[PDB]
Amino acid sequence: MFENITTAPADPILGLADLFRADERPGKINLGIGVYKDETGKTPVLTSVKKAEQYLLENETTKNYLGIDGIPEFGRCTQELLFGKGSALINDKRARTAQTPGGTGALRVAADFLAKNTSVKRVWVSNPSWPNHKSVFNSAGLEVREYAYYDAENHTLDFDALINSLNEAQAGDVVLFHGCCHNPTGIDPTLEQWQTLAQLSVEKGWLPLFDFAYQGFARGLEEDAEGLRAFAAMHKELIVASSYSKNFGLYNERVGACTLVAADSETVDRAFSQMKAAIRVNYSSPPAHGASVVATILSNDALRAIWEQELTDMRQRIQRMRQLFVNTLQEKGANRDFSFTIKQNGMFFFGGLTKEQVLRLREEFGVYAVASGRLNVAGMTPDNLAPLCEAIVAVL
Amino acid sequence: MFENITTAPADPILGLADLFRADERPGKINLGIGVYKDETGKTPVLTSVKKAEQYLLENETTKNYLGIDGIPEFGRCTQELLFGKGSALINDKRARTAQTPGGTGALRVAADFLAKNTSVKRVWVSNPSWPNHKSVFNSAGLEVREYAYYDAENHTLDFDALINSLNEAQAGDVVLFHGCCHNPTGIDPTLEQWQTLAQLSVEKGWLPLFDFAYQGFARGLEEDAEGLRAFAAMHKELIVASSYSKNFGLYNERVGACTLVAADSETVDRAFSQMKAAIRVNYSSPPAHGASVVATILSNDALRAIWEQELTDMRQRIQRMRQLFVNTLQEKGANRDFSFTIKQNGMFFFGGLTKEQVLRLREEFGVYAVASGRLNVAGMTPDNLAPLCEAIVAVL
Ligand SMILES: *Cc1c(COP(=O)(O)O)cnc(C)c1O
Ligand SMILES: *Cc1c(COP(=O)(O)O)cnc(C)c1O
Repeated sequence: MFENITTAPADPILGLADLFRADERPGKINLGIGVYKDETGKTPVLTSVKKAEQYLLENETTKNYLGIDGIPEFGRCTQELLFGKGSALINDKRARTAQTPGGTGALRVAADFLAKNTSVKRVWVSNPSWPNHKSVFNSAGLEVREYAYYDAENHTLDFDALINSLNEAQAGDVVLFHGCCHNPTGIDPTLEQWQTLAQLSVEKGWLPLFDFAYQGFARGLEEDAEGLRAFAAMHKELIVASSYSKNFGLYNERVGACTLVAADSETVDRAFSQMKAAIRVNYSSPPAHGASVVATILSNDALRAIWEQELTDMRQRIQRMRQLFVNTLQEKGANRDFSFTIKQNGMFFFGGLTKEQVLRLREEFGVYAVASGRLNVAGMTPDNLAPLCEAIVAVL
Repeated sequence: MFENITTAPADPILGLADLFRADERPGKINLGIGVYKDETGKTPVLTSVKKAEQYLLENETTKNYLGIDGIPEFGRCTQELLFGKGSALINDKRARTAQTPGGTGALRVAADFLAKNTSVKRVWVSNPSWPNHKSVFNSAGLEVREYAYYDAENHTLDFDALINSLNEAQAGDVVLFHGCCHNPTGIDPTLEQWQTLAQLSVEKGWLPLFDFAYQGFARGLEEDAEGLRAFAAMHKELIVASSYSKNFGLYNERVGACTLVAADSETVDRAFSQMKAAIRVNYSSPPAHGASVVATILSNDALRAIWEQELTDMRQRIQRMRQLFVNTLQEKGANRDFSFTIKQNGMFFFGGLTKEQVLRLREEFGVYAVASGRLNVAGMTPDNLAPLCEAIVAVL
């Protein structure tokens, strides 16, 4: 039965891990997958997380199944983090949250839900966008269309082009937005541009779907959510797929959430029942450990204070490495100004390298990056910055 | 967009949890969902598990993403547990294992894989069978057909009827078998019946799919796998969806595995690449905690010895409660012989109650069981056995 199966194409991002591993050269530098690394080049477990795990080990008395939607406390803390402590959405009980295996899991659940229970047939994603967005929605049988976003010449958000392209989007179509720290461009809409998009979305009748995987890495927890909150103030319905992989450093514990918002509690409850149905036939119920840690931290004033500072330190180290990256490039004699990367939010640097330059950096220098030219700044350290820049200058 | 969504039907098993919770009557007894309970009526964390978690807390240095297929050690230990320490399948590298979010997750991955990469169009399940089997495969777009299995009059395996019904199954069809502790009948094929089924399957050209969620609860770890191993000795290809939820008491950590077997390593690798593709667009990579615990226990002689004894104690308490259940029924004056339940393997008692008797036990006595008449014996304790039996006798 498996004689004629074709070999699946490698993932453009996750597939780098296997290549980086096979490579046996000493000075190899991994700047691919978007995981945080400290000054030592390691991806440590946060202290707040380790303290929460200690707590769980000491107080957990059972591993009995969680409900389909997961830990209730986790859902409440998530909604407050997304919409604001005293949001009307929460008070009017218009939102339901399902704990999921990561933000990717959240996206898949959203996709299955839409495909089976609504008239949705098309999803619009930015150009360029996170590669797995097309793959996930296509798997659910939904077609994916792209809308203009990045101005490759000026390294900015081409708002006029964004508006023009989205006018081809029809009422009932889903439009996907990155909450903050757009992956891979690092360029986000200004608060006024978000407000304009919110208004346009209501009038055009689009169903907004936010992929919120970097809350806290642009400016701050609350600040990074203003675009989403601008949308939530005017929309009757919306879906949010968030992740705690990066801001809690819980990558492998698969911790995320899919939040559904409707006009009223009666409607969201009915709709959420079908979302639970979609979960039931996938993995049944979500993994407890990771989400337990998150709920424990967010609900304890002391632990939350430690975590928030750790998040702050992460964001600040990336920003520092960014300015240092640009400085070292000019010092090493780069024949191009990359100062535009200072305007980018998040962990990545994007827009200055071609596919061939990336391949050459890998083959000749052992520097690993995504074929699209996306570099993980969070993977840069004071120790590998010099050789990194010498390699880059060598391929320009 | 969500105005016309219909309320999804409640799950016949997982939905009991919500009903049992709403119930405020004092003496309510929960015998629904198949989770183990000790003499105290609690579902404790195994000691071997708690020791492994202590180990992880002390030695884990990162939460970085696992590969798509999970922890390699977890996969090796799983294959040895399934096929035997020195199996040819392992030596000839004909099997690949993907760590999944529970056995249900394993089933979904298998379903997506089959639907997208093979000519499979039909899956055969036993009558009666675990309800979520139909739901999971149907969700992937595969039709489900039933084959005769249980003899409701004699409370035994109707082998002749099984053979007759499966003759309508065509080459290229998938036939699903419960490794041991058939859910919900508790009636398994004898080793000779397994051998006969293995031979017939090869000649008919069926693709076997084993759901192995109770290894260790029938007779023992090795013994419970002889049926699967009989199949693995004659088949070129097969799929195994196993779970560690019950034998490790890790229900909410979602720990399972989907094992793929092919004629040779070259073929299984090609096929497994497409299985990884199916995972990639679902939840990306599996949750680490639960699987880490399992790998830690199985790979450490000391911890494994403690765990195996705990598994043994679990199996033995259920068997004891079974004989006590039958004894108390006759002592309380039941007007029917239920001694046939002694022949049943696993956590359940099945075949003696009608749908109405189950409803009445719930409404009038606060006793919760599955509408099909399946009772969780593992939920019976020396303290609730008396009132339980008085209620049952009252509805016969
Ligand atoms: C990290 C990320 C996610 C979700 O990641 P998970 O590891 O599955 O939680 C989703 N979308 C984008 C754009 C991301 O960067
Ligand atoms: C328990 C069980 C499973 C899998 O359960 P998970 O909790 O998802 O690991 C699968 N099939 C049957 C018949 C089961 O009893």
